[PDB]
Amino acid sequence: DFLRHYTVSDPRTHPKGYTEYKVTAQFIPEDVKEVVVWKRYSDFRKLHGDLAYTHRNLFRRLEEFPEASVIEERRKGAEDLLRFTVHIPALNNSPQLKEFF
Amino acid sequence: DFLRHYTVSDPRTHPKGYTEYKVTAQFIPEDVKEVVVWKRYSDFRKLHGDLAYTHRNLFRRLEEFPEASVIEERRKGAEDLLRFTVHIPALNNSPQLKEFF
Repeated sequence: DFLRHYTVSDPRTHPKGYTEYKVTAQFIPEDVKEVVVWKRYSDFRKLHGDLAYTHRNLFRRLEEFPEASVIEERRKGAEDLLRFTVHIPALNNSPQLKEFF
Repeated sequence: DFLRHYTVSDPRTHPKGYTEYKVTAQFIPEDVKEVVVWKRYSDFRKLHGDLAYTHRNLFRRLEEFPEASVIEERRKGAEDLLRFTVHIPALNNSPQLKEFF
């Protein structure tokens, strides 16, 4: 099953216009099997939306007794988004995260 | 580890005054190892309080992207309280529940 790590880096400009981000999903001992894809911020928005709806899902019972440096911030944002899904079973085993890769 | 079931029954009046309830914790195949104790409604109130504080404990992060028949009702109430703790790891593995028996 390994352990999951994530790194979003290396922003490249596509000939069509939009910038692309390199997404690295590391499966780690100290030897790692890596899975690399390329995504744009729109896909990150979609994933964020799906996860955010998946997230904040709790409580169903009671108790009772009786200078285009914005791509850097986008990079770090997507990175935080991916890293936030590590220690939550609902997000880590989410089908949207698996279809994402 | 077995599977947990609970039955609160057989209300008896203690010579000192207070009524006592028979609490059966069943550890179940179809053959069950039983653990029986006797409790009063005060202990049930204490347990209920500890569990209720233990319960309703969620959310610590963000997301981001940019005719004294009242003893019957008391019996059923305590029974519901015990049965409610089965399918929750935080309540099932609670030390208050283990000290209770």
